[PDB]
Amino acid sequence: ALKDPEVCTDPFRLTTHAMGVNIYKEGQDVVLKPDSEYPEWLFEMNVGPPKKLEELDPETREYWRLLRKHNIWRHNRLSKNRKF
Amino acid sequence: FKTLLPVPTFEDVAIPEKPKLRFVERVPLVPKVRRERKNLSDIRGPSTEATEFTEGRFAILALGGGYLHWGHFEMMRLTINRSMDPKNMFALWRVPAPFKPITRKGMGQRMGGGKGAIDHYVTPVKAGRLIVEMGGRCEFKEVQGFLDLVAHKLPFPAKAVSRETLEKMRKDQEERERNNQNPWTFERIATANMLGIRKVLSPYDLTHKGRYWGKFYTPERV
Amino acid sequence: FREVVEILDGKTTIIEGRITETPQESPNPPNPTGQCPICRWNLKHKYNYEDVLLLSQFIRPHGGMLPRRITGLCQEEHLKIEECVKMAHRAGLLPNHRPKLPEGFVPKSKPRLNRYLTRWSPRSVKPIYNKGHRWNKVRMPVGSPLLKDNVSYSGRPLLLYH
Amino acid sequence: PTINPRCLPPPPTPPQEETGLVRLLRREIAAVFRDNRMIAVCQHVALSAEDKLLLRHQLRKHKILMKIFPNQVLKPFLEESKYQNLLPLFVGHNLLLVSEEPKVKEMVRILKGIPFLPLLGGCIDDTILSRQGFINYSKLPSLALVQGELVGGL
Amino acid sequence: EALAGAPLDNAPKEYPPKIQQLVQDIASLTLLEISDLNELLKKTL
Amino acid sequence: FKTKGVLKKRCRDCYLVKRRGRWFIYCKTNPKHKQRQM
Amino acid sequence: AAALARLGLRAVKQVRVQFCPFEKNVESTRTFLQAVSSEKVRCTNLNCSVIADVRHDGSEPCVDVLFGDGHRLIMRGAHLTAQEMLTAFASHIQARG
Amino acid sequence: SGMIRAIVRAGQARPGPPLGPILGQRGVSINQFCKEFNEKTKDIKEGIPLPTKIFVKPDRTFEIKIGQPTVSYFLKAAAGIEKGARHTGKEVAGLVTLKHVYEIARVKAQDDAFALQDVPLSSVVRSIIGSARSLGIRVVKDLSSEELAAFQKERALFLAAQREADLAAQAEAAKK
RNA sequence: ACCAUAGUAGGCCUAAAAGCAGCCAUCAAUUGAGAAAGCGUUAAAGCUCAACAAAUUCACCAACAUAAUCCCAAAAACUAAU
Ligand code: FES
Ligand SMILES: [K+]
Ligand SMILES: [K+]
Ligand SMILES: [Mg+2]
Ligand SMILES: [Mg+2]
Ligand SMILES: [Mg+2]
Ligand SMILES: [Mg+2]
Ligand SMILES: [Zn+2]
Repeated sequence: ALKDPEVCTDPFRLTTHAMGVNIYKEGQDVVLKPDSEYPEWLFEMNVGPPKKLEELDPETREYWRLLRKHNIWRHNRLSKNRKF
Repeated sequence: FKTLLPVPTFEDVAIPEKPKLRFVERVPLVPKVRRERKNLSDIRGPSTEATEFTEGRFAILALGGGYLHWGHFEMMRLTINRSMDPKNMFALWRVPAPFKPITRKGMGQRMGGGKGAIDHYVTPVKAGRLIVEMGGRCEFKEVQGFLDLVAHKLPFPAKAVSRETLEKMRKDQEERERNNQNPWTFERIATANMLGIRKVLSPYDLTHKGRYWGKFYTPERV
Repeated sequence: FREVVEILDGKTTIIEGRITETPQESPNPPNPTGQCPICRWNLKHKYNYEDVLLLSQFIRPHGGMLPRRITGLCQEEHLKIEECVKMAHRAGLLPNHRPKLPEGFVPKSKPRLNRYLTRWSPRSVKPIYNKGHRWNKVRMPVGSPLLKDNVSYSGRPLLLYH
Repeated sequence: PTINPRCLPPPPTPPQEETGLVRLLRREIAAVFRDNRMIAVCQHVALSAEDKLLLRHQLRKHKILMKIFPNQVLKPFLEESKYQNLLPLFVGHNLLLVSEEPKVKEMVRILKGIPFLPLLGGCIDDTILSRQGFINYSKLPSLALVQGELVGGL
Repeated sequence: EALAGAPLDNAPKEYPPKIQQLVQDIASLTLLEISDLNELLKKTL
Repeated sequence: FKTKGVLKKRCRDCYLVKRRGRWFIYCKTNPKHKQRQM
Repeated sequence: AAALARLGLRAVKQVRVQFCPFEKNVESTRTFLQAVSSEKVRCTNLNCSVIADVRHDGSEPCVDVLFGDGHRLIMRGAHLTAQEMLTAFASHIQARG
Repeated sequence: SGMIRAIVRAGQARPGPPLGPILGQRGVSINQFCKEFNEKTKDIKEGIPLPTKIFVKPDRTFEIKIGQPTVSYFLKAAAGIEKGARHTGKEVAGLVTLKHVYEIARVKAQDDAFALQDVPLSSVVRSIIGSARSLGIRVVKDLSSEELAAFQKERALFLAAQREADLAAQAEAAKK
């Protein structure tokens, strides 16, 4: 019985307006501003797959951030033989 | 604060199709209608077949000798299949299906008459022969956990070993043999026939070097 | 050495620690390049349960033994010292290192049975009712295997099991 | 062996190599001690996760940030630096407060709002102060007011 | 180099020597230089 | 108790202790974990 | 800290800690302060005020407690260790309650 | 006495599951929630999920605070798809530009989870992208109407293939 | 020892699947913390373990019941041993 409200299917409006952003009944669709006015840092993030271990740099926290994550993965696998 | 040690990476390992252990038949397809003598030299002495890894990185090393029949194959197959991850682990048999017939004469009858009827089939295993070889993209610590359970239930004493561990116990059986501070060793006395000891020793003791007695293999004897 | 003093003065409790002067190590050891105290004074493989003057420097005032971290002994020697102290207490030596209990000394018991070189504890050994013949003989342990590396002037190995 | 190797003097000490993570913390400590004018030390206290996050938000209102550094890479760095006199404050658990354009009137008020968050000390513009010195510095006027009254006295 | 010893309020008696020498330097100037010093300070501050 | 050959900890609160010349597995939360070496 | 939470700190009225952080024999007092000021210990009586007095030349690291019965436990921790201070605090709670 | 994490449609608190057995177990009637929460928000469309925090007090009273909607509904509405991808990674559920993710960041920047930490704008957008990694929607640098339109037709054909395949699968299970 | 907070009931799935039937992915806030290592719940909640800091003796492994007329030399850890 509980379902999400109907969404827009017009390609022209979806590519120019984000329908899901406006959640107020009294609100309106926020018109797309030119991409030049957009900050340059939103066109710099890793859109594709996440960085591997080698693409990072040892003199950067990103390498240690990912290496910390890998240590937890290694410790979790070795703990599969817990009898407790 | 501690040290972030690097983690091993396993990306060059390819998992073959059907990684679980293959089913083994209770009796070979063509039965042996001729009953042969119970050779016991197939257990005595060191193994010459299947003493090295082929594809995997972990295996069960047979320290002693013994016979494996269809019951032990079921125990090895069922335990490994339900305890490993098929996506990351693949296992391979290192012993053939049971082929040597074992004879059991009827209950309660006088000696004589001849060899009885064929009861079951066994697989002879010597000392130092790998039984089940497993490989994959996982470390040895977790593979060792559920392999010692299988190795404990085998007839002959056995251990769960890997590529690095097996070489270390072979590189220490030579260092312990090179630095021995005892002038007299079984190899020197037996071969040279000192004290007329050949009357007590067996002709196979020249090759065994005193490390093998019957089907029992003591690795601490130099 | 530091001691703790607790005082009750009219519903007020005061707890303070006072430092007492501590005897220091002797100035000149025969082997200055040693690591642990035992082998620094050439006492390696040369002490036994009788050497009270040595075992009385690695024990607490109430019979306990100091931790290996404080003393600095190596693990191999620390276990040997621990074994000797246990054997010394059971042997009857070190009489001033027992705790004081005024209520318990009055009810005397059966007189103490003199003993020495007791490996186990008196309350944890069961009589050997079925000893056995010479081909399977239950031998009563004497001393500890940790002290089999001591120097033997006679040259005969020490008989630990008899 | 004639003499057990344990009793023999230890072998020459192998040279430990500092990794990237250790060297990363070395320059961050150097950076946070270089471009920042106010460095306030504090005794870190185990608080509620909601309360700890609330403290971060409140300090954000006055541009005050807080960072935590392990003593393994901080004590050797401060020993060789010009702030060696803060070493007694960095023996146990610790917390570091960082601010630009220092102003402790809005910082002490937050600290006094929680009675169990001690303010050990710190260095303000290459000058080491105690808690009382921080309190006196808090009641002290700003540069404009003090300098404006300086010409009045002269 | 090294930093200061962080004197306390229990026995606060030692003022910085840099202030003391500045007082002597200021006091070692004539009233004409007082006006010059004041005017420069007023212009800057 | 349960006279057993090899002692294993069934839960993380079991603590080994050697009394009367034998090792005993004593547990506080679950008394059923009490084991005794033979 | 975990020991104090299980023992019911609700019978403690007021705790104050006076120490000089710039001294050498105040490490023990710091550890005692962090244990009694932990989140678990705090959530036992929402009336108890923990005071962390900080001085420089006081030269007397001390801890003062007042129990519900009305006794005054004051221990000057300069040579005592953190374990000794906490254990004494724990012992008085059971007796005075 | 505790905290309750419940997602309720705007002004659609039903006197039943999942609100009934959960909120009523602590000792709070639903008719109280039929007036408080429903009147709490009246300018928000019903059917849009809203993660709400309920703090039940020892006197059986309660407090309600409303946060921003979930990321799942935002990106599904941004991509115009009714549900997420069944197999994430194998298939792409929806295609959106960087404007949708960036614009969502401001809406969620005022959420109590992110606003309290005063996270920068770059913090929120990465979380939305990370959420889209598991949601099946691929972020696109920039696209136009026809590029999006082509994806819709391809998605419909694959959806229709799975829609009818599921119908056959259910029939196979029942008959066998 | 000490210590636990973000998106977020991730998608799918199911009567309900909130780290914890299964499928799929395994990104991401914070100096710090795994779309989860274990327990638990109908589902949640909750406890614990990895990561913060603190801090630094050492810690792979080695446990196995009993017979019948009455146990069975006595006893002993150092005075010099090819
Ligand atoms: S280190 Fe030489 S005897 Fe202890
Ligand atoms: K066996
Ligand atoms: K699940
Ligand atoms: Mg991360
Ligand atoms: Mg932990
Ligand atoms: Mg029995
Ligand atoms: Mg007799
Ligand atoms: Zn237990």
